[PDB]
Amino acid sequence: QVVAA
Amino acid sequence: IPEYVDWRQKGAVTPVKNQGSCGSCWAFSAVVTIEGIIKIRTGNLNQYSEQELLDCDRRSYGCNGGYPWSALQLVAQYGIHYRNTYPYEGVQRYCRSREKGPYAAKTDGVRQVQPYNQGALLYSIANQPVSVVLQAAGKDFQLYRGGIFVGPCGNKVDHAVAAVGYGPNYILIKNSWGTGWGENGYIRIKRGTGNSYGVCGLYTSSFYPVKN
Repeated sequence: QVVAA
Repeated sequence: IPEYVDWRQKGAVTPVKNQGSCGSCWAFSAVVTIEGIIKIRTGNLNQYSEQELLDCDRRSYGCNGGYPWSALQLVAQYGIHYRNTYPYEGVQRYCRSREKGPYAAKTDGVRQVQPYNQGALLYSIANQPVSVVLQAAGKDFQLYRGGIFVGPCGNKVDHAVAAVGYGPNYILIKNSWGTGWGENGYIRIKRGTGNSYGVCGLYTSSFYPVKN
C-alpha cells in the first residue's frame, strides 16, 4: 500500500 | 558540474508552501520547476498557481493525485497565472483560467530525466529545479526533523517534490508540508548509495520544463 498520493 | 548546487542561493526558489489536506503535491512540485526556470531565463522570480494546475489538469485527479509531467505539459500548451491572481484553495473547483485573463508565463516543453540514473538527475539539477517522486509514507520520512536522511524507506513512490540542489552526499529537496517540517521545509536525502532506485525511490520519475 502506497502509490500516487 | 560543481560539487554543490543550491538554487535558493541563486534566488530561484520561492517560500515553502503547505499543500494541506489536498493531495496536490504534483501541482506544488510542477510549480517550483516553473518558478525556477522563469527566474533562470528572465531574471525575475515569481510565484505561480498550484490551484490552476489542480483545477485545470484533466489527466490528473485534483486532490487525491496527479502527474507533474501532465501539469508541466498544460503550461507548455497553455501557460500559467500568478499565484496571486489564482490563489491556493486546497480544494479542486472549476478551471478558471479564462476568467483570470492572460497567462502570466508559458513554457516550451517538458523533458524527462533518464530514470534510475543518479548522474543524469544531478546534471539536470545543475541546470534548473527538477520534479522528482519518492516514497513518503513511512513515519521515518514523516517525522524527519533534520540531517541527511538515509531511510528507512522502500521504493513505493507516492509523493512528488522538487529537487533544488545537491551536495557530495545528498540531494536537496523542497517539500510542500509546512516550514515546520524537516529543515525549514527542506530535506537532504542521501545520494551515491549505488541503489539505482535512489533512496526512497528518488530516481523513479523526474521531469523538468523546457523554456526558450
